[PDB]
Amino acid sequence: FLGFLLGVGSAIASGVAVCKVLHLEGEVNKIKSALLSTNKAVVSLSNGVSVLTFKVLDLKNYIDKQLLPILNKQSCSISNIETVIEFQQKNNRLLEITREFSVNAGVTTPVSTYMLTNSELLSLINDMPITNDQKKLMSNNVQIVRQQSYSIMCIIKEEVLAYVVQLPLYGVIDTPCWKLHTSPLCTTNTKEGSNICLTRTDRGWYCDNAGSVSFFPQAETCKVQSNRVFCDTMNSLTLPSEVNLCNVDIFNPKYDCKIMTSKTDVSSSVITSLGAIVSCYGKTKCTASNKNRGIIKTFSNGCDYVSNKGVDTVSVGNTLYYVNKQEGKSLYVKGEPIINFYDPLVFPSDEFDASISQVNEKINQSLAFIRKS
Amino acid sequence: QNITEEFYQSTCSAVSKGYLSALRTGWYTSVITIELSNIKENKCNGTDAKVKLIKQELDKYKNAVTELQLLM
Amino acid sequence: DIQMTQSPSSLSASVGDRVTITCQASQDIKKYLNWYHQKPGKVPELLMHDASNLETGVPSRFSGRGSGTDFTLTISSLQPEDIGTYYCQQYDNLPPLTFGGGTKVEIKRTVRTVAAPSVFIFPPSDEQLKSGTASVVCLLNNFYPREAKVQWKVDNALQSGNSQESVTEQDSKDSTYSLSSTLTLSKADYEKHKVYACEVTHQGLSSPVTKSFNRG
Amino acid sequence: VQLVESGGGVVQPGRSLRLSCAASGFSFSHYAMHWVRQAPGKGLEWVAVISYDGENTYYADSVKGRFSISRDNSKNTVSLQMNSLRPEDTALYYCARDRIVDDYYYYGMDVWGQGATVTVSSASTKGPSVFPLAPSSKSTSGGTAALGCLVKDYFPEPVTVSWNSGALTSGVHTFPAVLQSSGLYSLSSVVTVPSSSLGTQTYICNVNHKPSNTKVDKKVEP
Repeated sequence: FLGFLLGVGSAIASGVAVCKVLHLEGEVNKIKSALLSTNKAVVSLSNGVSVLTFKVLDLKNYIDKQLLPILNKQSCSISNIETVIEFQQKNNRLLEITREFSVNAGVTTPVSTYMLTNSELLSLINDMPITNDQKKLMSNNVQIVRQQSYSIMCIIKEEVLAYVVQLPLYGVIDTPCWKLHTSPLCTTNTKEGSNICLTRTDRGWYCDNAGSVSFFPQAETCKVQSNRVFCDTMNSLTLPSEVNLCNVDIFNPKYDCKIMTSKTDVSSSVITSLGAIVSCYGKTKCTASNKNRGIIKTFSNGCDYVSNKGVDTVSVGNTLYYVNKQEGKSLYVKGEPIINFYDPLVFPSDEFDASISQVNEKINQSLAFIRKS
Repeated sequence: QNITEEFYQSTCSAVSKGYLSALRTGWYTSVITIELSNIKENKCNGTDAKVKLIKQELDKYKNAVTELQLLM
Repeated sequence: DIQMTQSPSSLSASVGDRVTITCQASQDIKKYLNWYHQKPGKVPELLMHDASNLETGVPSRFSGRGSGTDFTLTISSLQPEDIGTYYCQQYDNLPPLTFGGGTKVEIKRTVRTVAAPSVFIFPPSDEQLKSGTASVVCLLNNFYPREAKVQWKVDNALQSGNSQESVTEQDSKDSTYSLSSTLTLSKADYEKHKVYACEVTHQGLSSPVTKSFNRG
Repeated sequence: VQLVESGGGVVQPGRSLRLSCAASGFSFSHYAMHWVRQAPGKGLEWVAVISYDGENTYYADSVKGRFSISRDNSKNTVSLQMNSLRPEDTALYYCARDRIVDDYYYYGMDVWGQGATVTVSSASTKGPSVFPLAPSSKSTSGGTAALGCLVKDYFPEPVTVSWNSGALTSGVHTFPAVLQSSGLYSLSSVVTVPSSSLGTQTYICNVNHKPSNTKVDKKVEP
């Protein structure tokens, strides 16, 4: 819910910069001369930055030394038809690259096999100026690399087509991460109104980074392979470590945990990594079921939780939820719901982006106003 | 060990620990090239079927090159 | 805890007969019941689950039916390798996973026209006598009816309460039986007599045949 | 697919004994494991079960408080510690696999081990003494004479008796054991052979008692 606090930045600024440096008079001939010998070479660009350069497809060689010599020599009628298919190969790639650039306005999100093959991508990763740990990580997760990289069509001139493949740089690796799931926490009185609801808004991913915590509010922009969380530092805030205290105690004086207040008595289900949170309010049907034995639990009104062990389905009203069957150990920290600490008549019925201290200050203000009489 | 998860009924929220980080701290650009040919676009007899097919393929290739040129 | 009862405790049927055994539960176990088949001297194998779902590899002659509290297991054509014991087991909520009493299934006996027993007698060995015990063995071999009387006579005096009989099962080839009656005495009691005999009465014998030996 | 069990033997009443069962051929870390016992000649009795993660253990009422089940997925083993044993606990114990994988509700057993025999009787373990039941010298010239072995005073069951290491099988009758007044077991194994074969072919019976590691070869002569 904290996506508006993030700063905005240009994602393809580096690739576009390399392109603008690639338009200089004599830079395409530089790259072509460098790749005249082999299919890959390090080239110092006119801006000073040294980039790796790949020749992934050679059509001038094939066209000018294998197809046109046999075609327009004498008796232009050709004797073998395997040349037609051999030319349909090695040319589909150019057509598909052209079409991908046409439909994606010249810069394509995840980098396809047509843009860059797995052998070429691994060869590019292995020859990068990074530590061996990042090389191993990138080589094992080539799919996440493709998802997190761009390909900007750069220039086409001097018989050469150029595009910049802008790959991620996984500088921070192997630090502990944790996901935070939240759900509305309301009172369970039978009255139609006067039912106050409180929720935590700091949901999303958190990772240790240089003594601080990189927090990602839009958890949708974070991929998970096995237990590794690939995130983008640009879609993130940077917070002190004390924010983690919000889990051991939400009233601690060090960090102020952002919350949200409302009066909407809505039953919901939030599926976590290993289990499910169920906020069952009103006359709604809340059910936990196993695939082979049917319904095994009926939820009482309030905020409850079940583990993914033995539970395969969570039903809330008409919504059906399949729980993640990932293995692990779950823990239930018993405690009294915080919502039982406030007065329903003095509680701020609506505040989108607030915190514990802010709500407490408004409560202090209203109580000081009331006490004067 | 492995992935663990704690559910706090106090604040109605769950935390899932045990994951590892791989953060995009930066970028690495790399120029990738495809060498093209300026084939002389004519002069053969369109009497054969194989030659007509090769000529159509050449039309496809040059139209691709032209489309790429129009991306500026 | 739910109690499970199987009916019948045992049955004897010919090869190819339709065999139906029943299982009953103390409460509603609607379809959480398995059928196992333990061959003689083998491990229990799961025949079927969910009271009707045959397990993969099980011959199609087995058919499970029933629900609620009552279930039946049926063999359309009883086979040689279908003998043994059959167990129904409930798997309801939170196991005390109780089994049933089981059902024994055996093929009927062979006709085997009457054959008289070969009777042998073995005196106690010298090595056994050196340790202070004497064991005389009377052996009846390859006879059929199953009934036979073996009595011990020491110095023409009938013995009682110091002999043990052990009988084999019906042979798969000649459908006959074998019996061994062992008489065990102390060395002093064994040396306190002269002649030892076992008397066999049996249908295939004209007269009760007595086999005897003198010590020495 | 295989479950090999070990730890069986004879244990005096009131003492303890631990059974182990190792698994191979399947992803052991995801199957619930059952212990199921069977008294000699009687039906099957459910003993215990442990879930795939090892945090859910269930015991039968007749063994509650005495037995304890544990598992080790790094070595694919299930252990059943039975202390304060009564004589009614004498039985053959199987470890079995739960049909359904990765659940907290247990359904049934599809893969059964071979079993481990557990005898509680206060009597000790004694290997057998083998005495020769020699052929009579009265045997007719024909003549179909008979000989054998007497395997006496052994505990517990069972003993296995072969003849000529298996070379002689026809006409061999190994009787079921009888419980002597001494509390020990005894059986006989007899063979009928042509009388013209005595004094020409060596007759030796091989008695094997695994509970006492006893291997006896007894030569039978007239």
